[PDB]
Amino acid sequence: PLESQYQVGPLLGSGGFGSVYSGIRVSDNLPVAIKHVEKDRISDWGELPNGTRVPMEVVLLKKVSSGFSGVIRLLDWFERPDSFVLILERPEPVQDLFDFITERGALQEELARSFFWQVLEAVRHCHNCGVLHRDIKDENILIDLNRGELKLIDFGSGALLKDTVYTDFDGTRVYSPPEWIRYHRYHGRSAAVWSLGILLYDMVCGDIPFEHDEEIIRGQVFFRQRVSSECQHLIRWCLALRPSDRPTFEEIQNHPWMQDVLLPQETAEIHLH
Ligand SMILES: NC[C@@H](NC(=O)C[C@H]1CNC(=O)c2cc(-c3ccnc(F)c3)cn21)c1ccccc1
Repeated sequence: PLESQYQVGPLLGSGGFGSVYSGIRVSDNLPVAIKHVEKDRISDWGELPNGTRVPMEVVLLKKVSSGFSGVIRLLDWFERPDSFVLILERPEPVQDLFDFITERGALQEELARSFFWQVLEAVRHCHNCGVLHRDIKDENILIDLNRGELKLIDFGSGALLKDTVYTDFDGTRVYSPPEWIRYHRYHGRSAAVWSLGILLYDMVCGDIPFEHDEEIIRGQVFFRQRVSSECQHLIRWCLALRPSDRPTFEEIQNHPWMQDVLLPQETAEIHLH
């Protein structure tokens, strides 16, 4: 019933995460994305309410689904002899944040504020649903160019949220915290806040602040573009070497730089159209 239900379009991307194709749901013409992942390549397995062994991404995406549009929606999934296929809602027109930044350079602060705020709302929703993403980065954020809404994608490195230490990690290394680099140990929320600091620097400077393990461990931030004192302060706080020196999500969103965010539609009108 997979090839019956969907018309497959072009390949959108492929890499460590699998292969993702553009698609259309035949029944009603809904734009979709079709993600294929080989069974051998699946690092983390989970189990459904009725106890079926699936990729962790399937478990996690079901835990987050609801009216909220900050996280990509899982529409369906299929098992094959050597692979799983995931059907995801696809915004149209769309561009990932990595490509958007590559083309436009460093983002104006007003725009970064709107985008960052929306990423924070999406991550908070994940956590509230018991889900930890573990790979927050520009490549995992899609921009709905008409409505100015961002969507978090790719939960294939994620895990159930817990309060004890994680000792496994398969997300993106240059967004990973110094405690992972040094000790192979981290806690969920504080590691997430570190990756959010990396992301915010990326938005306002047009590139990530650290390339090497030694730079992550030193944690010394240098600004290559003109960035406001308040934005610099928030970034440096997110990037505190000691996990307990990092702000809570509440503290980030109450920070002075985060006041007076634009609504998504205002953001599209001013910055995207
Ligand atoms: N290099 C850009 C490419 N990114 C990926 O394929 C990343 C891939 C990583 N892992 C995923 O789970 C995943 C889902 C999607 C996706 C999801 C929903 N709509 C889309 F258009 C794309 C895309 N991803 C992309 C091209 C065109 C539109 C969107 C994205």
